[PDB]
Amino acid sequence: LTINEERSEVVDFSVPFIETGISVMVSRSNPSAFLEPFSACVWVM
Amino acid sequence: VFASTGYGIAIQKDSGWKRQVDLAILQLFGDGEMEELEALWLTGICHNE
Amino acid sequence: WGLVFNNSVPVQNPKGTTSKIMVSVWAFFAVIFLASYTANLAAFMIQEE
Amino acid sequence: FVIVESVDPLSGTCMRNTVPCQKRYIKKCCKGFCIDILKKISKSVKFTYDLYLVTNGKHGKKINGTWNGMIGEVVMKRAYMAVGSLTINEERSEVVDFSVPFIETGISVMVSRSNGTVSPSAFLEPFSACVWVMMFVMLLIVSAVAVFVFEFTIGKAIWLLWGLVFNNSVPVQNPKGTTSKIMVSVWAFFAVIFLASYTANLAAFMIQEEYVDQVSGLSDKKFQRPNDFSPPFRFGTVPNGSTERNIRNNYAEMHAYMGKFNQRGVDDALLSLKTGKLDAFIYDAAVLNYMAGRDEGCKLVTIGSGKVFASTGYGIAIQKDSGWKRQVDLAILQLFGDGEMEELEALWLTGICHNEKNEVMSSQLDIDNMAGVFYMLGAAMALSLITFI
Amino acid sequence: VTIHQEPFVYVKPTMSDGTCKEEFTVNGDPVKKVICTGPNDTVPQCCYGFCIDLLIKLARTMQFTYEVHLVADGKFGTQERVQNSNKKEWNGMMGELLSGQADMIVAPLTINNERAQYIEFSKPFKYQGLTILVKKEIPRSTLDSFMQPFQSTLWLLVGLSVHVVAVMLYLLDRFSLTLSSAMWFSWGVLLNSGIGEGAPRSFSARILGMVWAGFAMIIVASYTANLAAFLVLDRPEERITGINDPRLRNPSDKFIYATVKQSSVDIYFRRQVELSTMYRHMEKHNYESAAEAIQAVRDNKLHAFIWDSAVLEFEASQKCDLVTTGELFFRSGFGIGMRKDSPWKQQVSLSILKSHENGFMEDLDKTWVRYQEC
Amino acid sequence: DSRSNAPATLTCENMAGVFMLVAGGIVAGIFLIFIEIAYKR
Repeated sequence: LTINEERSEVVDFSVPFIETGISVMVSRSNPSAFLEPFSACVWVM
Repeated sequence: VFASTGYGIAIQKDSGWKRQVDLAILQLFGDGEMEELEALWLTGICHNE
Repeated sequence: WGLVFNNSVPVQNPKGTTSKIMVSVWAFFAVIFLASYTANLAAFMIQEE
Repeated sequence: FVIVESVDPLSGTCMRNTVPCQKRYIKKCCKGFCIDILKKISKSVKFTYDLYLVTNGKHGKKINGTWNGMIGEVVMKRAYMAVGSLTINEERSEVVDFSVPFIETGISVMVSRSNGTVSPSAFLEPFSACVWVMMFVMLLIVSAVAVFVFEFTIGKAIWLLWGLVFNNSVPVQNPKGTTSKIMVSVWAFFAVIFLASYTANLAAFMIQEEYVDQVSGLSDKKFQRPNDFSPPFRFGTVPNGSTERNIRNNYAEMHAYMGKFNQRGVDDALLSLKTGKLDAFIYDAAVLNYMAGRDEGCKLVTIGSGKVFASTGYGIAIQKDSGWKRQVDLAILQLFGDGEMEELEALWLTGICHNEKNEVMSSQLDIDNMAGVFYMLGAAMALSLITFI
Repeated sequence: VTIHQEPFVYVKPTMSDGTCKEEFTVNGDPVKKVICTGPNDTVPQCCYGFCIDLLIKLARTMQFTYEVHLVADGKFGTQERVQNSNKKEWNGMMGELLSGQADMIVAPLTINNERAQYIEFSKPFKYQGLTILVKKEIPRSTLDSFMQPFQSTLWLLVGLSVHVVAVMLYLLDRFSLTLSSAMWFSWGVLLNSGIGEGAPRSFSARILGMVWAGFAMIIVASYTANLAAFLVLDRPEERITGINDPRLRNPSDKFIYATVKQSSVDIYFRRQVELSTMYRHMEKHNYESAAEAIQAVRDNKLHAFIWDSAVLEFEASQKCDLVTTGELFFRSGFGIGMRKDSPWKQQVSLSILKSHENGFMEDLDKTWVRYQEC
Repeated sequence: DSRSNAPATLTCENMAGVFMLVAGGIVAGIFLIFIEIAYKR
C-alpha cells in the first residue's frame, strides 16, 4: 500500500506493515577544518 | 524523510474481515519475527551507517 | 615567530645564552604545537563527518 | 554449561524453561546450557527428563580406582545417562560409554589482556630501507652535482645536504651555487616527502598494528622454565582438574610447579587474575573461551590465539553398553542436525565480550621500544669511536 | 487526557492568575497553549506542548470545542487481575476512556493487540519503536599533557643521551669550541632549532651529527605516533547493540537495564516467550516515572531504562549526558485515544491523513523535533 | 602469513617514482646546469 489520504478517500485501508515516507535517493557523492581544528583560543595564547 | 507512510492491505470500504484483519495486523506485528521479515526481505547487504 | 611557524627562519639569531634558553622554550614548544596541528589535522582527516 | 538457580519462594516452582534439579533431597532450581542441550535432546529422544544436583565431586576420577563424581554416578549407575558437560577424555573412555561432543573443546590456559603489549617497535622498521638505500644513492648523486656545479668543503657539505635530508636543521654554511640551490630543492621537497612519509608509515604502524605480544603457552619452554624467571608465571587450574591430569600425561614441569599452581575456584581464580593474583589460568578450555566471554569488566584476553591444545568436547556419556546408546547417538546426529545450536550459543554460548580485535592499547609513555632507537643511536656512537681510533 | 511528557507535550503548572507565559518560538511562533486539567500533583493546570498542540490542530481542522484532562494514574491502561473477583481488565487512562471520563483522548502509545481488543484509534500520528536508555559514559580521552605520553625515563634518558653524547663527540674533536658547542651545537641538535652556532668538521663526528639527527627526526615521529593514537583510537565498545544483547540477556547485579514500571512498552515485555526471565528481573527493579528515568539515568543508578524511540530522541535532545540505544523494537507509534465506534472517528482519521499530507507535521517537528538543536 | 590485516605500510618501489623522479630532476640539474652556466657566461 501507498499510505495516502486520497487513497483513504477511495476506500478501506490497512495499518502499515512496514512504515514508509517520502524521499529522493542520491548516489554517494564523489568543510575543510584545516585551520579550524587549531583551537585558536590556545593559538591566541 | 518527508511524509511518513507505510504499506498494508487496504480494501473496499466496510469490508467483512475489516476489523478482524486489522487485528491480523495487531498480532501480525505481534510476531516480532517481522525482524525475520526484514530477513526474508528487508534486511540488506548494503549494511548501513 | 619563524621558529614558531615551521621554523626555517633565516635571520640572524641573537647571541644571548639565556635568549637561547628561550629559544628552547619556543623550540620544544612549537615542536609540540607543530606535531599537534599534525595531530588534530590528520585527526580531522581520520575522524570526520 | 549449566545454571543453578533457586525457585522464587513467591513462585515456589519453575517458570520459562526452568527444570527442577533437587539438592539433598530438597528440590533445587535448574537451568543452563547443557541443560538446554539435553532439553531439546529428550524432545524427540522421547525419554522423560529427570535430573538433580550432583552430590559430590564434578565428573569423576580414580581415587583408588574411584570416581568422586558423575563418573562415580554411572559407576554407581545412579543415573540412566550423563548429566553435565563431558570432559572428552581417553581415561574417561576407558571408564564407560561416552557421547559425541555437543560443543567441541580443547586444552588451554587463559591470560588477562596484557597491559604489557605494544609489540616489536617497527619504528625504524617501516622505513623500506631498500628505498632508504636509494636515498643513500641520493647522497651520492648529490655529491655528483656538488663536484658538477663546481667545474670536507664540498665533501662535508654533502653531509650538510644530508642534514637537510635528516630533519633539515643543518647549521653549516650552504654553498652559494644557484644550480646547487636547485639541487637543494631536489633534496628539499624530496626529504619533505620522505619526512612526512616516515610520518606516514610510522603512525600507520601505530594505527594499523598487530597487538598480540603474548606468551605462546605450555607449548613454549618459557612456560617450561618459569621458576627460572624472577617472578613465576602462574599457569594452571584448580585441583582434581581433568585436563590437569591431562597435563599429568603431558608436561612434567607442569606437575612440578602444580603445587604453586594450586588455585581455588574457577571464576574465583578469574577474579584472582583480575587482581593479578596469578599470571593466567588453565581451566575448561572451550568454557574458558566462553566464561572468558563472561567478564566482570572487559579487560582480559584468554591465553592463546584460539589454537588450543588437545581438542575435546562435551556430551552425555553413559555406562558402557547402555540401552539408548546408539539411539541417543543419533540424538546427537539430528541434534547438531538442528542448526538452532547456533541458538544454543544464543541461549548460552554467544558472548557479549565480542571477539577479535583488541587492537590498540599501545598508547604509552613509550619506554623500551623507544630505547631500541636509543640502541641504534648508541651503536652509531660505537662505530664513531671505531673510526676515531 | 494525557501525562506530561516533554517529547509528547511540555505543560508546566498553571500561573497565579493562570497567566500563560507569552511564548514565541525560535521560529518566533506565539506558541499556543490551553488550560490543563489534572491531578494535585486534583488540580487545574496549564496545558501546553507539542503533541497536545497537534490535537489542537485536530480540532482546528475538524471543528470541535476543546476540553482537557490529565491521567489520574500514570499509565494508559493495563490489563490487571485485582484482589476483588480477580478480573484482569485494561486499567488506566484508556480505562477512563471505557469510562469515557473525557470526550476524547491523546497520548504517546501504540495500540497493543491487547489495546485493539478493547478499542481502536486511527493510523499512527507518528512512528517510533522499542529501544532503551543508553547512558553516555565519560568521553574523556585527554592525555599526554605536554610530553606525558613519553616516559620520564624516555625523555630523560634521551636528554642525558643528548648532553652526554655531546660531551662524547665534544672531547672527541677536542683531544685529537666543543665545551661551548655543548650548549648550542648540542641543543639545536636536540631541538633541531637552528640557532646557527656551528658544527665541527670532523668527518666522522659530523656523521655522529647524523646520528643525533635520525635520533631527532625519530623523536619527531615519536611525537607523531604519540599524538596519532593519543587523539586516535577510542575507548572500548559501547555495549548497547542488539535487543538480544547478552549484557541484558545475562541477569546480574552489574547494572540494571530496564524500563518503566507499569509501562505501556511493558506489553512488549508483558506477553512474551523469549523475553521471559529477563523481563521478570526487569519487573523486579522497574521504576515509575519516565522523568524518574532521566533522573536515575543521570544518577547512574541503573544500567538502562527504556521508553519510546521518539521519547529516546527527545531525551537525548534534552541532555547530552546519555546515549541512544541501538535500534527500534516492537515499532509502531502513538496517537489520540479513540473508543470503539465513534462519530468523530473515520473523519478524524481522514484528518490525520491530511496531517501527514500537510507540512504541519514538520511544523510539529519544529514544535519538538526541530525544537532541539542538540 | 596472517597478513590479512592492514600491514600495507612501506614504500620502496611504491615511492620509487617519487625518489626516482627526484633523480631525474638531478640529471636534469646537469643539463640545465651547463645550460645556465652558458646563460651567465
